[PDB]
Amino acid sequence: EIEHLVQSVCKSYRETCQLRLEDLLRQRSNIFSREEVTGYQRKSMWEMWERCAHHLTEAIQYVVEFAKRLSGFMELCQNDQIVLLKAGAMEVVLVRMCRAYNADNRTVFFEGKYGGMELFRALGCSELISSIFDFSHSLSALHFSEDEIALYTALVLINAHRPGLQEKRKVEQLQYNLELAFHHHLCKTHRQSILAKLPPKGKLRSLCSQHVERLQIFQ
Ligand SMILES: CCN1C(=O)C(C)(C)COc2cc(N(CC(F)(F)F)S(=O)(=O)c3ccc(C)c(C)c3)ccc21
Repeated sequence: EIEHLVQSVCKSYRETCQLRLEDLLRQRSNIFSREEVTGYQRKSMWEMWERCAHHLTEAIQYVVEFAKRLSGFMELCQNDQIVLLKAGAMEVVLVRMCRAYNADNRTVFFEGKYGGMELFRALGCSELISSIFDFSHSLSALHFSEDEIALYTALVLINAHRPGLQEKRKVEQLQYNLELAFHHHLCKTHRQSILAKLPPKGKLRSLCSQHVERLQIFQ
């Protein structure tokens, strides 16, 4: 029952989203003032990474629970669980970020309120921030429903092509169930057209590269 697979993906996503959609949208009005901006800009490059590293660690814990509730994930062998979360958790965080992005004025939700890329100057990788803003922007352009994003993020996480799986047959099968769930849910509702506008897979991996490995220094 593929429909059960959908229903679970959707339910867990609802349960693990970490920030509800209605509060992200209600909070689009609370925008950081120039003094709050400055305030973040004057932090040290250490402090700012400590800070965002915490948040990224928290968000990662939610994705872990998303898979923990994913029907057929816990079936998988412990090794494969770890490989898939290691290689995909961060990619899913970044896709989940597009909910908290507002394309009307190019701001993101960060620590209670909304602001632009200027907020993150103290990280010192303005190129990378501009890229994270771009990517969210073109992702928000799909106007995904909650159900779409749930199924999407599940495929981001269940990819049998990840270097280092033991039971590569068992993941292909889950990946393949999800593909059919997703493609069929899209076609049933005439949303098929969004498949063309999905980011190319390299783009995600690119974006989730070295700048975010080795963050134990910040713990
Ligand atoms: C630059 C470091 N970094 C990243 O590089 C990825 C690819 C994980 C995406 O952006 C991030 C977001 C976050 N955060 C939250 C979380 F947990 F949802 F990820 S966060 O600190 O709240 C945050 C939100 C939005 C932006 C644009 C940035 C730079 C940070 C932390 C680190 C990163």
